[PDB]
Amino acid sequence: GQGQWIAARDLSITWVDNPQYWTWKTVDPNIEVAELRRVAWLDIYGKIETKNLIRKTSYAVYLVFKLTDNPRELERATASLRFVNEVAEGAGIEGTTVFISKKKKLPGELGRFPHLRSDGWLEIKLGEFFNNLGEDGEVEMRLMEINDKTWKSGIIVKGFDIRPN
Amino acid sequence: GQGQWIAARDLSITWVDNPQYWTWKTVDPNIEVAELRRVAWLDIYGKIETKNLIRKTSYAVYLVFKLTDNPRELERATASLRFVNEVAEGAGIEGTTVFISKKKKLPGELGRFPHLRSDGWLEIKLGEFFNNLGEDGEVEMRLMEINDKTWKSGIIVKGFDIRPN
Ligand SMILES: [Zn+2]
Ligand SMILES: [Zn+2]
Ligand SMILES: [Zn+2]
Ligand SMILES: [Zn+2]
Ligand SMILES: [Zn+2]
Repeated sequence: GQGQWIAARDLSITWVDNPQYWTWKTVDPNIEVAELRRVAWLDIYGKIETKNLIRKTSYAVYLVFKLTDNPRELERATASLRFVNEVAEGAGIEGTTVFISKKKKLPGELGRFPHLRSDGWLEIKLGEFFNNLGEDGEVEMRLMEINDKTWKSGIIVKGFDIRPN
Repeated sequence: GQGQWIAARDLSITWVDNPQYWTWKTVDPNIEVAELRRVAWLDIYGKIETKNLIRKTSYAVYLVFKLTDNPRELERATASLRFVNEVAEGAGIEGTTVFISKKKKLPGELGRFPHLRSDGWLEIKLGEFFNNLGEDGEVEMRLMEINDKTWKSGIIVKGFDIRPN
């Protein structure tokens, strides 16, 4: 209907079923979240059908998460959002740089930073799209940091929030 | 439902005022357009302020163009659209691959292709953005092909069309 919610268990998260790299946990009120213990290939992916959404509406897609006390190597990451059918053959993941663990210290600092939601969780905008009549297919999005030389740690993934602007 | 038009003369097109590379011509109905003869650094750039647009409205930006008989090195190109204030320090253009001169052969082919307008010109969608309160600053968009080893040729630029979705 008016947007969509993707629980963490319905996102495609690389290595998420390996307790060495991710730790599944339940937090109040009885919601399952995936905490990142340590991983070098970070990829959190989700996909929706636009046919389900209210038409003639602009939608924003946010990754809802929290940070532990000691996050690592998550100052920046790559956010991507694109219509599946609009991806040209051979093109890679063509995303944008966003900030995750870095704090916006200057009022004039440029970039997309996370926002503290009313419910105490953080959210980072992955992208934006207009749903015309729900006939343009699937929309996919992800946040990733795949630097093989760094160990990412300290992000608690709750899910993707697709909301009307 | 009121949009904005940026004629080619008002766009920032590198090398466009050197006759060796671009040719300005008047065409029916008495409009000025820029025809690319040859260039290795193709960049068609425009920028608008959201404070002048209608609030609470989603906008799409389209490059309106035509092709000569023999376009060269323009099968694919890079489209970009982003809020100026959301560019992380040190990040590149961070665009997406679109098709310009390659025609869609089979219906199952993925990617963003141009299509014909009522005025006989082609247009390719460069991106979308939501104007909330007109306080998020400017939005910049461009189509570029900056492979130094290839001469791009055969595109005729009319301008950027900014239309509410
Ligand atoms: Zn699907
Ligand atoms: Zn680092
Ligand atoms: Zn894809
Ligand atoms: Zn808020
Ligand atoms: Zn169109």
